[PDB]
Amino acid sequence: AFNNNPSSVGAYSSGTYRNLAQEMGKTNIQQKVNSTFDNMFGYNNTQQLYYPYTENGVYKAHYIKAINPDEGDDIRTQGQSWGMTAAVMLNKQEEFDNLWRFAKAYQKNPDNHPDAKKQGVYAWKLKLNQNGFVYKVDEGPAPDGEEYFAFALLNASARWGNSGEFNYYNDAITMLNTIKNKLMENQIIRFSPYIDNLTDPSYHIPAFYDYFANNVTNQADKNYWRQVATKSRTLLKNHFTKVSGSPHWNLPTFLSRLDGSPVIGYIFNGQANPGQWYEFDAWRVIMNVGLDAHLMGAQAWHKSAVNKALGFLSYAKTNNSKNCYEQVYSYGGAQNRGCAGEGQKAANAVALLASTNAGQANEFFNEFWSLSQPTGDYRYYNGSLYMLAMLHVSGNFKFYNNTF
Ligand SMILES: O[C@@H]1[C@@H](O)[C@H](O[C@@H]2CO[C@@H](O[C@@H]3CO[C@H](O)[C@H](O)[C@H]3O)[C@H](O)[C@H]2O)OC[C@H]1O
Repeated sequence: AFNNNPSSVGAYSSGTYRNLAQEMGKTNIQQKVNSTFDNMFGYNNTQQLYYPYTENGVYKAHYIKAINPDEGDDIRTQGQSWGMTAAVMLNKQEEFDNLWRFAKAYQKNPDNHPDAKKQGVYAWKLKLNQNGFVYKVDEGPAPDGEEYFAFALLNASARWGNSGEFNYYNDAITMLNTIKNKLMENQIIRFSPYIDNLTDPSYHIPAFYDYFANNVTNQADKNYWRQVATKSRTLLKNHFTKVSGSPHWNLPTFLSRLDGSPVIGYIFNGQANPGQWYEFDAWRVIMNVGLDAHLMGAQAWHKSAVNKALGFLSYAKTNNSKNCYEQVYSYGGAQNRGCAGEGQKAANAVALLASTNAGQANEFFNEFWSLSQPTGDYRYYNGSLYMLAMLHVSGNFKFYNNTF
């Protein structure tokens, strides 16, 4: 049965990881997790997201392909870093290494880049040109990419050691210093090096920062990352307070001020969507809350964030002509951007790790568990989140500490 009283002691501390699928009475859980990875990282061109990159017939590395029928396929640090995270959780070293080789070679901006704000950060968008060779479309970072790179690399070091192709640990510490120096403002993760007083709630994963703190060696950096963790919880707490009730109706948003205030409308040239939209980025917020509750312990704010968000979506479904909750809401209003897909349902399943409502849990978990693995033109985002969710709900998303 669903544990509707999640511990205030996290799995990171106790070493006790929940198996949510097991709680929900599912069978063949590990088989399903394994097949999910095999399909995503298999040459089937169906669920597949993991693709080899070759140059003049010579194998180089692998990437997660951000398939895009609307603007053309591209390659993203977000998907790359998620791919590495999935690989390390399942002990898939070759897949990890092939993805990390790619990121280091092709996504990393040179340390002597003329723009100091871009030095050593990871170019968020690559494409293959008309001749099949990789190039940077946009050299600017998407800082949740770097966050997951650091997380994945620290775990790779812990699991596999540092004497092979990669010194994962050294790569991880380099990544952390890059986040600290290039991608932070007042110890809150930036949306952009070029904009101040701006964060993206979906980038906040407080448990990662606690993990970072326990895996650096020097006192100053240990304290630095623990402070980042506390400030992130505060940011998320503040954001959820501000979105509670009218006018945001309990869903977190795309963009936020450093005090947790949703960004209203457009604020910069190039902005994809209004700041106050619960859209594609925002899907991940309660997933992250569930992650943090599971790993670092469930507090009152975790439960309130998730219970109220899932509560809204359940309500929104009853007031939808298609009997679904939708992908995009603004001020509690449906924006007609389609019924929830696999990735959103996956994000919402992980959120259940902070839920205290067995009824909610039953509905949201079964909607996710009944899905087939994403295929087709929109599987990049849905498939990536689906993979992460499968790990989270099977007790496979673990923190592996390094030893000193
Ligand atoms: O990098 C991430 C992007 O990959 C992400 O892109 C959005 C993914 O979802 C698309 O909408 C699909 C439309 O068709 C169906 O309804 C699918 O279920 C949807 O996923 C959007 O068009 C893309 O913009 O955005 C978030 C970003 O972090």
